[PDB]
Amino acid sequence: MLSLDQRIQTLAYEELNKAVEYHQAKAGTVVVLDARTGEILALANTPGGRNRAVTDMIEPGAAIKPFVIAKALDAGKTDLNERLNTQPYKIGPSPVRDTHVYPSLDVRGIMQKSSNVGTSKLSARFGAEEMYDFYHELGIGVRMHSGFPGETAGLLRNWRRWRPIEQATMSFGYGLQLSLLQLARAYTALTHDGVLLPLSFEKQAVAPQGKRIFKESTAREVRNLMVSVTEPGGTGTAGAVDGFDVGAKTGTARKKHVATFIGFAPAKNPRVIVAVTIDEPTAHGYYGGVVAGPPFKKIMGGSLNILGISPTKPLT
Repeated sequence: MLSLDQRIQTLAYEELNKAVEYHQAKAGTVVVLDARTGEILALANTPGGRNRAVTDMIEPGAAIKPFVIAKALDAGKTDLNERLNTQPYKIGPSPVRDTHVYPSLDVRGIMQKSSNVGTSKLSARFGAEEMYDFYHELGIGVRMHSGFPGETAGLLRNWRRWRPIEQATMSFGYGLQLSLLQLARAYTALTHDGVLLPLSFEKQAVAPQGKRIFKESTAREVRNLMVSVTEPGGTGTAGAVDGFDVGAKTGTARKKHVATFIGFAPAKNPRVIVAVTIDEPTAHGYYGGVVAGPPFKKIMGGSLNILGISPTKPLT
């Protein structure tokens, strides 16, 4: 039988539409996954021309940063105590900067404040070929074979053509591309304790055999870091869900802007992944947290409710 949950599908499409209209956007997409099995619970596109979750590739922006941070932790290139100099810099003429100047951040801060500088410095501790293989094993550039026509493979440029500035910008999500379904898939490596799942349109009695990408301890620490994104001081507080700890990342691509919000809950033992992108918002903000956060919040909270997941902390 199909994995789609019609209750979540309806909830996803309605909230997506509210957001796209309210922000006077061109389009929008939602993916909802079972965080433990990878089955696809919901897939919503508006307007309903094509399956943009599968056909349209986007630059993930900051939504890629957790994987770089996870890889740096996993390989022992950093730890939870290091404070990195996160002053903006240039490589040749090209700047690498954050929205604010943070003189130093630890890894939690790099996640919480979404530091392009900190993430690029962690990525630079790896060679281009290593980082290329890592992005490829996350599935970037690898077709999903979903069976929808026009399905995209995404874009992963051959590592031999990378300039050093390009490795840096890929680490915070520019210069590589993937569909929203590919991005949601990558997040199963974080929610399923380091094991990337293949995804499925059929119900899974047990989590299928995946592929380990991170140690379990790495994945668990990274999930805890991502909760700071939705707590005060983080960039994605608009995606907080009452009664739950939500690990998330928010991002803004450039096209004009594409606002993205992706997250999972309960963060400690995830049940659901919700990924929202809003194409070309023109009203009431353009950042991922402001535009895609609110629909994420509604779709996640409703999905947890529909699925009978009780809150882990008192409601406020």
